[PDB]
Amino acid sequence: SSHGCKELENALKAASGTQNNVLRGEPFIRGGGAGFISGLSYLELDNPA
Amino acid sequence: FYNSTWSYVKHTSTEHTSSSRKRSFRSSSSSSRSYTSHTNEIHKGKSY
Amino acid sequence: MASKSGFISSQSDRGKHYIRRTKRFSHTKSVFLHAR
Amino acid sequence: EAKHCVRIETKKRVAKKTKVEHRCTTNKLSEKHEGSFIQGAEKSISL
Amino acid sequence: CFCDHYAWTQWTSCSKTCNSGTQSRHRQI
Repeated sequence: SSHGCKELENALKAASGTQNNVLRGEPFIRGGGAGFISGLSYLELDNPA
Repeated sequence: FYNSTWSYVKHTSTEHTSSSRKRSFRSSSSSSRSYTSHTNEIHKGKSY
Repeated sequence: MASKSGFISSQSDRGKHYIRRTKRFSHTKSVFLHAR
Repeated sequence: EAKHCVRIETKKRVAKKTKVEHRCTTNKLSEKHEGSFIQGAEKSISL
Repeated sequence: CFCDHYAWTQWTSCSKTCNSGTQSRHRQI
């Protein structure tokens, strides 16, 4: 009797991820009291209006 | 605004089996193969 | 790999195992915020 | 699912010789195509 | 269908400078 095995495994798990997140905005105001100008022109991201 | 979303799976499994025996003497050979190719893809694009 | 012979009597065996493993991971994050 | 599985056997005698073989090749595949696309707009104008 | 997979061509140049031209685009089917 005689016997012989050859056995092989090869595995490749590549992966990747990316994310680009960009936000911009520019309130602009003319007229009105400078305190109300600054208080409104500051961009509230939850209410850009 | 718009919210594009994409979710793609490709799964492939391929199997090979070959058992043979010859006698007169005795001889035998067994071969087995399992292959898998997998891709998972998710893509999203949200614009406002 | 494995191999055998068997037959007075005689027995012979050879074995070999090999493993190689590589894990490489990189992560990069960048933030730029400017307000004026 | 796709399968091709076959078993052959043979004996011949004159002395004797025999052969027997089994093969079974198989594939399985799955794809899932999930997707969504929502869109919208609002005008408002006031005077 | 996720029709974004067959992305849009860019808008054809405006058909006329004034008085309402139209611009149009096919998908990359």
